[PDB]
Amino acid sequence: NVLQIVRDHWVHILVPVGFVFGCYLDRRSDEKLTAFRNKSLLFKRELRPNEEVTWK
Amino acid sequence: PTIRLQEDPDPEDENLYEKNPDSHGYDKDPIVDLWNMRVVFFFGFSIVLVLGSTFVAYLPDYRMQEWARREAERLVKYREANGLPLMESNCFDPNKIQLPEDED
Amino acid sequence: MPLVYMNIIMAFAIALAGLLMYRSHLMSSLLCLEGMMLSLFIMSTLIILNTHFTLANMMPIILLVFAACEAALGLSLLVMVSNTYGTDYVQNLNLLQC
Amino acid sequence: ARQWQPDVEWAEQFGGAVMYPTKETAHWKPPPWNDVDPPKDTLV
Amino acid sequence: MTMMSGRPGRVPLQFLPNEARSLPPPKLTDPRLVYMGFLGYCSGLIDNAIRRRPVVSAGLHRQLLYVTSFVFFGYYLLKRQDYMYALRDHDMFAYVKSHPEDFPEKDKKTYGEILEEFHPVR
Amino acid sequence: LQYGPLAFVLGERTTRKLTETSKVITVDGNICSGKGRLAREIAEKLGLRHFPEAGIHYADSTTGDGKPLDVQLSGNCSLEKFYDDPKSNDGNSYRLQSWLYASRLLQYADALEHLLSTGQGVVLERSIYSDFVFLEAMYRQGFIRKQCVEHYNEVKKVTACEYLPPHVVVYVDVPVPEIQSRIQKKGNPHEMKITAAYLQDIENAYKKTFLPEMSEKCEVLQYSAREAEDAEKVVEDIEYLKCDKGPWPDQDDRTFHRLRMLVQNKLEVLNYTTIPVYLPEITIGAHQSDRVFQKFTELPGRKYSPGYNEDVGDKWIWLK
Amino acid sequence: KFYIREPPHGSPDWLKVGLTLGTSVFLWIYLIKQHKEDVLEYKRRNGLE
Amino acid sequence: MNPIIYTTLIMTVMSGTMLVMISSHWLLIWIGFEMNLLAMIPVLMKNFNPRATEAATKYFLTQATASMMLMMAIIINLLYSGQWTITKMFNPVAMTMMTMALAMKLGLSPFHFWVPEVTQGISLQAGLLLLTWQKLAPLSVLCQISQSINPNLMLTMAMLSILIGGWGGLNQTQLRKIMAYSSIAHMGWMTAVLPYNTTMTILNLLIYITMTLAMFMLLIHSSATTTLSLSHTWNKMPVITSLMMVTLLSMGGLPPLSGFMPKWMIIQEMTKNESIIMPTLMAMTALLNLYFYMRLAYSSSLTMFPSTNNMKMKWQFEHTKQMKLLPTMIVLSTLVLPMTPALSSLN
Amino acid sequence: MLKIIIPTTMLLPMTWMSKHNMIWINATVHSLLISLISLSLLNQLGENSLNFSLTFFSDSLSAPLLVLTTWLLPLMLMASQSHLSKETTTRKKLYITMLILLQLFLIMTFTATELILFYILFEATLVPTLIIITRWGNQTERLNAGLYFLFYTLAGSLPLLVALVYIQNTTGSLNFLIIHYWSHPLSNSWSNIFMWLACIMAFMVKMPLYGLHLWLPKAHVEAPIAGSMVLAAVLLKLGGYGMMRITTILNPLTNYMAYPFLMLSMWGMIMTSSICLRQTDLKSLIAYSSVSHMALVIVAIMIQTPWSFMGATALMIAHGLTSSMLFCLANTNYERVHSRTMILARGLQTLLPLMATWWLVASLTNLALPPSINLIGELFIITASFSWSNITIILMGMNMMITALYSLYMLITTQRGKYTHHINNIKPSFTRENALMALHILPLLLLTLNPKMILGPLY
Ligand SMILES: CCCCCCCCCCCCCCCCC[C@@H](O)O[C@H](CO[C@H](O)CCCCCCCCCCCCCCC)COP(=O)(O)OCC[N+](C)(C)C
Ligand SMILES: CCCCCCCCCCCCCCCCC[C@@H](O)O[C@H](CO[C@H](O)CCCCCCCCCCCCCCC)COP(=O)(O)OCC[N+](C)(C)C
Ligand SMILES: CCCCCCCCCCCCCCCCC[C@@H](O)O[C@H](CO[C@H](O)CCCCCCCCCCCCCCC)COP(=O)(O)OCC[N+](C)(C)C
Ligand SMILES: CCCCCCCC/C=C\CCCCCCCC(=O)O[C@H](COC(=O)CCCCCCC/C=C/CCCCCCCC)COP(=O)(O)OCCN
Ligand SMILES: Nc1ncnc2c1ncn2[C@@H]1O[C@H](COP(=O)(O)OP(=O)(O)O)[C@@H](O)[C@H]1O
Repeated sequence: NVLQIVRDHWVHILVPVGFVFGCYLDRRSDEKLTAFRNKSLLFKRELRPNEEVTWK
Repeated sequence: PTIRLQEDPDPEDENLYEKNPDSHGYDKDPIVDLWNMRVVFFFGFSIVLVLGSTFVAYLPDYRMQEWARREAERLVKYREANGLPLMESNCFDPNKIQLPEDED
Repeated sequence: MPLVYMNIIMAFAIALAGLLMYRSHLMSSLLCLEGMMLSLFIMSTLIILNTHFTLANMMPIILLVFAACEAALGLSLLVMVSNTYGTDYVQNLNLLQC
Repeated sequence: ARQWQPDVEWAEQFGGAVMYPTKETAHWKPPPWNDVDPPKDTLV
Repeated sequence: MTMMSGRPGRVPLQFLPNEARSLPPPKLTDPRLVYMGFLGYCSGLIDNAIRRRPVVSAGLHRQLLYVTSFVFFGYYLLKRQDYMYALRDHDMFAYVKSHPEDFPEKDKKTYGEILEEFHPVR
Repeated sequence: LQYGPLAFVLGERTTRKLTETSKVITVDGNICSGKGRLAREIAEKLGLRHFPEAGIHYADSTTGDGKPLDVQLSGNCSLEKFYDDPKSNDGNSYRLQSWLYASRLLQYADALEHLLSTGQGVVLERSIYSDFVFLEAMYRQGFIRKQCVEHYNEVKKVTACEYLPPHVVVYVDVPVPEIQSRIQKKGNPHEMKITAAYLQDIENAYKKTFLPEMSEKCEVLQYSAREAEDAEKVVEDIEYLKCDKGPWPDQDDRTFHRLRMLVQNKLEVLNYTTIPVYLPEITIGAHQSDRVFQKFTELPGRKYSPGYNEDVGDKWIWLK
Repeated sequence: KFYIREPPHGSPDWLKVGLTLGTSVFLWIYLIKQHKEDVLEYKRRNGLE
Repeated sequence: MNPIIYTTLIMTVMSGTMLVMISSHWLLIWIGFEMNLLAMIPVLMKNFNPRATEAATKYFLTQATASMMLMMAIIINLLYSGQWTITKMFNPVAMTMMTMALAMKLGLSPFHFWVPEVTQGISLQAGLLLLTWQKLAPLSVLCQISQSINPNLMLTMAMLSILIGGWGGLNQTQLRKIMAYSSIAHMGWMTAVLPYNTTMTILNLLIYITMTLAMFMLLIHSSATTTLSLSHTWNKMPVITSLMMVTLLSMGGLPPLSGFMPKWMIIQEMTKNESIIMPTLMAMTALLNLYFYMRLAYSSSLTMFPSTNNMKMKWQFEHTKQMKLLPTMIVLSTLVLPMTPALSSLN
Repeated sequence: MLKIIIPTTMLLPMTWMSKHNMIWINATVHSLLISLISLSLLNQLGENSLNFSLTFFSDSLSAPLLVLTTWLLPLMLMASQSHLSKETTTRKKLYITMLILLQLFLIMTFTATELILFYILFEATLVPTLIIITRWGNQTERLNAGLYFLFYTLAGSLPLLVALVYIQNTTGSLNFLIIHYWSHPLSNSWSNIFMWLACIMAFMVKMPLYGLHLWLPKAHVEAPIAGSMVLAAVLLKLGGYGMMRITTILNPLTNYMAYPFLMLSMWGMIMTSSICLRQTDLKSLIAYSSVSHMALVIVAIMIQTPWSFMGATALMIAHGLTSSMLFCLANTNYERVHSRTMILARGLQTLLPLMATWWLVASLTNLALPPSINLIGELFIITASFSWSNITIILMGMNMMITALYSLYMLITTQRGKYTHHINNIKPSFTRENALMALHILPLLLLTLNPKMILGPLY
């Protein structure tokens, strides 16, 4: 019973998948701009004993 | 032919109310019309307006206005406790400025 | 440069002016084109002989060869023009505008 | 109520040999439908 | 007007010199390759549309060949473009190094000791 | 391998298929003459392919399924109402004449394609060469305007110059009173309204323009009504003709290649039928054009190219 | 349904389809192999691995 | 014409162009030009008629005069330096004569007069060849001698070509003359940047060739040579008119379309040489080409013109001959702006 | 920022693969969801902008404009589906595709970090608008309108391009952050004067400045309803935003290069408000009102003060909403009676009471009734202008009067009096039209509760 309704309603996930993919690509783009992570004179900080990065 | 061309006559615009007395003005098909009305009302009035207005109303203070008020309070307290002026006309310390030596 | 070089260059200039300034007959313009080829042959031959550049003694001959091609080409076109109008007048070539 | 579309009077503006006809160019004729001009009776 | 055609040691029609192999090749998920594949897909869709075929469904093998050809050409195009830009920067750096008197390193002043004219807005 | 320049370079030629029986034959005559029977009998005796006279829906029989389409999507003209009201102010008369000329051009292209591809001869009733007689009658009876005649002449001039006229032109002669008697006899209520002036104009057009002009470049066989039934005699007369007059002997492999590249590709054949001359009789406005084109595209096998319509059972579309 | 030859019939031209798919597959395999060799040569020349 | 003879003539035209573009000797470049012209004349007359004969005669007269001037310039250069190599002309008079001969061969103003007429007199396939392949050889020669060209003369001719192309195209109802005036304007754009950067010249040439091939193929597909004939195409092939409208917008140089990329790259390059007035005038003048492209798009795709009854019959038939490279050509003519940096591969 | 761009791009295959009777529903629902997602860009920092990547960044100036664009798409879809019902499926999908492409170009335009990318998207917005106007406009004048819309823009923008590349040759960059941090004064020279003109006149044409505004009445009148909505609500602001970005390199030249534009804006604001008093076409009146409001925005940007920049931002947002609502209101009556003559259909309050209430609220926001954001922006600009020179109030106050005079005039002409007797086809308002009016008007009123969210970076 779900085959035909899926075949006529699968276009309803295109935009949510686009949103999720855009969020993923924003995170990937963030990964390329970490040259000054925990290195600014204003926010430079000693790491906690367990954390590896201040932000990601 | 006393005529210039073979043309369709301009048709009269049809009233959506004639076949659907409660027609909502969205579509000729009554079911599609009702569902178009329902999705418009739910996703505009229920989702975007109300929830979006609530979300914008409770946005965290990233503009740092309460922070600025607290900082100003601290500065005013310290400065009028010690007799210092509340503000200085010089934004930067003159000791780190190197003016040209001769003005004439 | 000697008077002969300027005489050959003047001959080329005269033939080019004759080609550019048309009269009725297309054959006269073809003759002006052939005259330009002849002047080029003479000038290049004089330069090559004067400088004793041995291997370009063949280039004027090749020049002549392609001259013939042009001539043949032009004559062919003239035939068609005549077959359309009964004359070789350049006035008849006015079906196409700018 | 329908959208306006070009009619014959509108279309004939583009049927001349040139746009913007002048007194000189009004006598210019559009080329034949096929690119073939009628033969001239230039008997030899 | 012709900048790099006469560069010494340049083979006429290689399209991809040996030294270009010293550069990291573009990733297969490069966004430029993805755009090239998108161009191939659009070419396939237009081919369906012109031939009056069902645009999205008609030639799956043909659409696949369009996409594959575009991606295949784009890979080598990107390699050559990256190599040319690397050559440009290599030559620029070498020339700056070999001409110190034309690119002098001057002592830089701080803003507290540079006099900038102030223009009021009123 | 579809025929083209590559097929011509290696192998295929046209002159090697001609077998003295190519003989494009047209069997003309006035309205209600028995030229159709004679044409079919000639085709049967000589072993040639017969082409029934091209009507309004001739093109429909060559495309999709051979079933005729609705008159609104094909033709947009009626012969019945041309007989009813030949002077209607809706332009039906010249629309019918121009559509019929286009159909006859398409049929001539099809017949020439068959002859040039297989070598087998073809038989036709009328042609693009004899269509004009109807036009002339239409003009002399006040049924069409002079502008319609000028447009028809333009289209004929740019179309008929590209083809070879028939080898054999057969004319069936029946006098006008006999034609009227046969028409009354047939029983068609619409054809009974044909006046004697119309038939006489058709007869005059034939005998004063068509046959004299065909005799200059072809061989013409005229036959009376009584001697028209003797198909054996007609075939014997055809078999003893010397085709030494027209351009057909003056054709070689290259002109045949050009002609065969033209006769296929029906769009190129029909190119000049829709030239932008804006006569009210044939001009159709943008709104009606759009509506009728959409209605045509909604037909069961016309949305896509022939092998790509899955609503008429086409399969493996994703792999084509 | 249709009246005449209609060169594309119910069965598609399998030789042409096979050639098209084979060309696509060959190009893809060649591109993958070329990228692998390019990466290996770049790492060897620049001493990464 | 016999198909084998036609193939031989086409390959001879191509061989003349290749001879021009692979030779280091001036005589061989001249021979390549002669061979190209000799094989080119019959291609223009393939469809015999008085108009084709007149077009071929005008073309041959123009190209033969240009060839005479070119050989004269070669001989003068040899006289003032015993050199046959195509590097840099040693005599300024010889350089001026060579520049004028190459401009006459290309059809740059004021030697543009022959380009519309010839293009009107030949078929659409001959026009495609004439407006795409015939530009390669003179432009390659100009690229090889770019350092020697006098900028004032070349820039004057380029600006005149752009202006005259726009103004002449404004007046045209025939599509072949429109394409010819478009070609003249684009040639002016190409030759304007030649003294500064030959890579930009090559990029503009490639982009213009792609768009011109797309337009000529679309015009052959919808066998229209006039505006009114093209106004019928919406009622038979709407997709063709839509693609033509997009390609016309690209030819006008509007962003984000590909046709914007050459001008954008040229103006920018000129600004690296302290040239602002000429790029500003060049763009403001290319507005005219955009105007008459827009007028053609109005008549062809953005509105619907009246049609004819017999068009119904054309609804029943498909196109017999299919163009393999038309889809790739359209896509390249429109959607390649994001790949602009790839132009570095052209130097 | 891709979390906004990619769903907008996904709108295209979604509408091209939807069922014939589902295109409007799907497009409306998903554009509304995209607007909800874009609403998260309103969280701004103060000190500096949100720099997502090298290519895209968001500011307190960009974010309200982005939200307005994403919100305007569903309203345009709602307003378009009535008069496009008879259209074929493919042409309806093409219309929706034009709208989606326009939104995509505008969204990328408002967030581009680099001025050449901004310019390219700024020009790219032209093509969908031109196609919409010249393909789906109703009258024969649309073609001419399209030409006017095109060559006015390009004749302004082509010099800007030249200036831009020239700048990158001397500065070395066109990144807006670098441009702002490394900004240097412009000397008093002819070359600097012409570079200033090349940098300014494109945005001047887009506003449009009085005297360069003739394209706007044509283009807005002849366009279909969605075209008019996007042209007035968002496209005009492309000028203002552009100016607010480019004046950072034009000091101190703007101190005297701005006098002719200020004079043109003030006098032509008076002129266009006065033109509104004698107008027979209802859409033309709305177009000229837009011209007057944009003249006030030009004054605000030219005087270069924090109060003027804040007022210009607020007025841009408020005018976008109000002008879109007014165009939709006029289109309802046009679809009723198929004429744009204002005096043809009268006394409509008797026949359509709720639509009369919508008309009244739109007219109130048009004349800047407190405490609407229209008056917030107008008052901020007027106070800044008074500081610039005290005589400006004379013109500003005059404008205010004339504005009210024509606003209520429109209201009195179409709603009051007696109904026209022979017009008997005025059907009751559809739920779609009432919902469209509400979705215009309610966000405008809610913005009063949180004005800072539209006050811009200078807040
Ligand atoms: C029709 C029937 C009529 C009769 C019935 C009437 C019933 C009563 C109606 C009247 C109600 C009056 C309410 C008055 C407002 C009271 C509440 C108000 O003050 O809330 C504000 C909050 O308002 C919001 O901040 C602003 C709402 C913004 C709405 C945006 C809508 C979403 C966008 C939609 C698209 C827009 C496109 C264009 C955008 C530019 C206050 O914010 P603030 O005092 O600071 O907050 C302090 C405490 N916080 C911080 C914890 C919250
Ligand atoms: C519309 C977009 C442009 C389309 C262009 C047509 C695309 C099809 C072309 C087919 C590609 C094959 C051509 C080259 C293959 C091997 C030959 C190679 O060895 O040639 C080299 C040359 O390499 C080629 O030039 C590379 C061609 C790549 C062109 C792409 C640039 C397009 C600009 C950016 C737009 C994005 C296009 C998207 C692609 C689909 C030799 O260099 P060299 O002999 O020393 O240069 C001679 C000229 N000089 C000396 C005067 C400089
Ligand atoms: C329909 C609306 C369209 C938009 C209108 C845009 C308006 C743009 C107008 C530009 C405003 C000022 C431009 C330049 C500033 C000063 C201009 C000049 O008149 O001032 C004097 C300039 O002196 C002379 O007057 C020279 C200018 C006279 C020659 C120009 C022709 C002006 C005639 C009007 C033409 C119409 C222009 C608009 C065409 C549409 C000042 O003398 P001086 O301080 O020593 O020189 C200053 C310049 N320096 C510093 C570089 C040396
Ligand atoms: C809707 C209609 C809008 C019309 C807009 C037209 C005005 C646009 C402004 C001028 C356009 C071209 C300006 C070029 C870009 C400036 C970049 C620059 O700085 O170059 C100048 C050069 O400036 C110029 O050459 C520009 C001169 C003008 C050339 C074209 C004249 C066109 C008519 C001039 C007046 C019209 C312009 C204003 C019109 C206002 C709008 C109506 C300096 O460069 P250098 O050569 O290196 O000199 C450095 C040492 N001083
Ligand atoms: N070109 C034409 N124009 C107008 N009417 C035509 C044309 N051709 C045929 N007709 C009509 O079609 C009918 C059948 O044609 P006809 O050959 O005379 O009869 P049949 O073939 O059945 O013996 C006749 O009424 C004839 O008038």
